[PDB]
Amino acid sequence: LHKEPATLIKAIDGDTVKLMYKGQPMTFRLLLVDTPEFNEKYGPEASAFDKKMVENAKKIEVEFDKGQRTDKYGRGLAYIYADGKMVEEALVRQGLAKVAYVYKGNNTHEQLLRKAEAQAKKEKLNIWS
Ligand SMILES: Cc1cn([C@H]2C[C@H](OP(=O)(O)O)[C@@H](COP(=O)(O)O)O2)c(=O)[nH]c1=O
Ligand SMILES: [Ca+2]
Repeated sequence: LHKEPATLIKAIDGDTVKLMYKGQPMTFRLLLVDTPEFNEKYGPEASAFDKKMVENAKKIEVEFDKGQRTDKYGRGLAYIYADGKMVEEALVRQGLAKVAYVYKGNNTHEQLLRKAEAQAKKEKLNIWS
Protein backbone atom coordinates (compact mmCIF):
# COMPACT_ATOMS: atom_id res chain seq x y z
CA LEU A 1 0.00 0.00 0.00
CA HIS A 2 1.25 3.48 -0.69
CA LYS A 3 0.49 7.02 0.33
CA GLU A 4 -0.59 9.64 -2.12
CA PRO A 5 -0.73 13.48 -1.87
CA ALA A 6 -3.99 15.30 -1.28
CA THR A 7 -5.12 18.69 -0.01
CA LEU A 8 -7.96 19.63 2.25
CA ILE A 9 -10.93 21.29 0.51
CA LYS A 10 -13.21 21.13 3.54
CA ALA A 11 -14.10 19.01 6.59
CA ILE A 12 -17.54 17.31 6.41
CA ASP A 13 -18.23 15.03 9.34
CA GLY A 14 -16.52 12.39 11.46
CA ASP A 15 -15.77 9.93 8.60
CA THR A 16 -16.16 12.08 5.40
CA VAL A 17 -13.84 14.73 4.12
CA LYS A 18 -13.61 16.75 0.94
CA LEU A 19 -10.17 16.62 -0.61
CA MET A 20 -8.48 17.59 -3.82
CA TYR A 21 -7.12 14.34 -5.24
CA LYS A 22 -5.19 14.38 -8.59
CA GLY A 23 -6.52 17.95 -8.81
CA GLN A 24 -10.18 16.81 -8.58
CA PRO A 25 -12.64 17.77 -5.69
CA MET A 26 -13.70 14.48 -4.16
CA THR A 27 -15.61 13.23 -1.14
CA PHE A 28 -13.63 10.63 0.76
CA ARG A 29 -15.32 8.08 3.02
CA LEU A 30 -12.89 6.69 5.59
CA LEU A 31 -12.19 2.91 5.22
CA LEU A 32 -13.03 0.62 8.10
CA VAL A 33 -14.82 2.96 10.42
CA ASP A 34 -18.21 4.34 11.23
CA THR A 35 -18.69 7.63 13.12
CA PRO A 36 -22.14 8.66 14.35
CA GLU A 37 -23.95 11.02 12.09
CA PHE A 38 -23.84 14.63 13.20
CA ASN A 39 -27.39 14.42 14.52
CA GLU A 40 -26.50 11.51 16.83
CA LYS A 41 -24.74 11.27 20.11
CA TYR A 42 -20.96 11.76 19.68
CA GLY A 43 -21.55 13.02 16.09
CA PRO A 44 -20.54 16.63 16.72
CA GLU A 45 -17.52 15.43 18.74
CA ALA A 46 -16.56 13.05 15.90
CA SER A 47 -16.96 15.84 13.32
CA ALA A 48 -14.87 18.18 15.47
CA PHE A 49 -12.13 15.62 15.91
CA ASP A 50 -11.76 14.81 12.25
CA LYS A 51 -11.98 18.55 11.38
CA LYS A 52 -9.12 19.37 13.80
CA MET A 53 -6.81 16.63 12.38
CA VAL A 54 -7.32 17.57 8.77
CA GLU A 55 -7.41 21.34 9.09
CA ASN A 56 -4.27 21.43 11.31
CA ALA A 57 -2.41 19.01 9.05
CA LYS A 58 0.57 20.33 7.11
CA LYS A 59 0.28 17.27 4.89
CA ILE A 60 -2.69 15.12 4.11
CA GLU A 61 -2.25 11.77 2.38
CA VAL A 62 -4.64 9.31 0.85
CA GLU A 63 -3.91 5.56 0.93
CA PHE A 64 -6.04 3.13 -1.03
CA ASP A 65 -6.30 -0.48 0.13
CA LYS A 66 -6.27 -3.28 -2.53
CA GLY A 67 -10.00 -3.54 -3.27
CA GLN A 68 -12.41 -0.97 -4.59
CA ARG A 69 -11.56 2.70 -4.46
CA THR A 70 -14.95 4.32 -5.04
CA ASP A 71 -18.22 3.44 -3.49
CA LYS A 72 -21.66 3.43 -5.01
CA TYR A 73 -22.19 7.11 -4.18
CA GLY A 74 -18.94 8.04 -5.97
CA ARG A 75 -17.04 8.65 -2.72
CA GLY A 76 -13.34 7.73 -2.58
CA LEU A 77 -12.56 4.84 -0.20
CA ALA A 78 -9.24 5.34 1.48
CA TYR A 79 -7.36 5.59 4.73
CA ILE A 80 -6.57 9.22 5.45
CA TYR A 81 -3.34 10.44 7.15
CA ALA A 82 -2.74 13.84 8.67
CA ASP A 83 0.98 14.48 9.24
CA GLY A 84 1.55 10.78 9.34
CA LYS A 85 -1.27 10.00 11.82
CA MET A 86 -4.09 7.81 10.42
CA VAL A 87 -7.43 9.60 10.99
CA GLU A 88 -9.31 6.31 11.47
CA GLU A 89 -6.91 5.14 14.17
CA ALA A 90 -7.12 8.44 16.12
CA LEU A 91 -10.98 8.47 16.00
CA VAL A 92 -11.35 4.80 17.04
CA ARG A 93 -8.81 5.21 19.85
CA GLN A 94 -10.83 8.23 21.12
CA GLY A 95 -14.02 6.10 20.98
CA LEU A 96 -15.60 8.41 18.38
CA ALA A 97 -15.69 5.75 15.68
CA LYS A 98 -16.41 2.02 15.60
CA VAL A 99 -14.52 -0.45 13.42
CA ALA A 100 -17.10 -1.03 10.66
CA TYR A 101 -17.69 -1.88 7.00
CA VAL A 102 -14.92 -4.48 6.98
CA TYR A 103 -14.94 -6.04 3.50
CA LYS A 104 -12.71 -8.58 1.86
CA GLY A 105 -10.02 -6.91 -0.28
CA ASN A 106 -10.11 -3.64 1.69
CA ASN A 107 -9.14 -4.57 5.30
CA THR A 108 -5.36 -4.17 5.59
CA HIS A 109 -5.65 -2.05 8.82
CA GLU A 110 -8.43 -4.01 10.51
CA GLN A 111 -6.27 -5.49 13.28
CA LEU A 112 -4.62 -2.17 14.06
CA LEU A 113 -7.98 -0.44 14.28
CA ARG A 114 -9.50 -3.20 16.44
CA LYS A 115 -6.63 -2.71 18.88
CA ALA A 116 -7.41 0.96 19.11
CA GLU A 117 -11.06 0.15 19.70
CA ALA A 118 -10.17 -2.31 22.48
CA GLN A 119 -8.45 0.41 24.41
CA ALA A 120 -11.29 2.89 23.94
CA LYS A 121 -13.69 0.20 25.16
CA LYS A 122 -11.59 -0.60 28.24
CA GLU A 123 -11.65 3.21 28.98
CA LYS A 124 -15.43 3.29 28.60
CA LEU A 125 -14.73 6.22 26.32
CA ASN A 126 -17.42 8.17 24.45
CA ILE A 127 -19.31 5.65 22.33
CA TRP A 128 -18.35 2.96 24.89
CA SER A 129 -19.39 4.91 28.06
C1 LIG B 1 -16.93 2.71 4.44
C2 LIG B 1 -17.69 2.11 3.25
C3 LIG B 1 -19.02 2.45 3.03
N1 LIG B 1 -19.69 1.92 1.98
C4 LIG B 1 -21.09 2.27 1.75
C5 LIG B 1 -21.97 1.19 2.36
C6 LIG B 1 -23.13 1.93 3.01
O1 LIG B 1 -24.23 1.89 2.07
P1 LIG B 1 -25.76 2.27 2.42
O2 LIG B 1 -25.76 3.76 2.30
O3 LIG B 1 -26.48 1.59 1.26
O4 LIG B 1 -26.04 1.70 3.76
C7 LIG B 1 -22.65 3.37 3.18
C8 LIG B 1 -22.39 3.81 4.61
O5 LIG B 1 -21.73 5.07 4.58
P2 LIG B 1 -22.05 6.21 5.66
O6 LIG B 1 -21.74 5.57 7.00
O7 LIG B 1 -21.15 7.36 5.23
O8 LIG B 1 -23.52 6.46 5.37
O9 LIG B 1 -21.46 3.50 2.40
C9 LIG B 1 -19.03 1.01 1.10
O10 LIG B 1 -19.61 0.54 0.12
N2 LIG B 1 -17.76 0.67 1.26
C10 LIG B 1 -17.05 1.14 2.30
O11 LIG B 1 -15.87 0.78 2.41
CA1 LIG C 1 -21.28 7.41 9.51
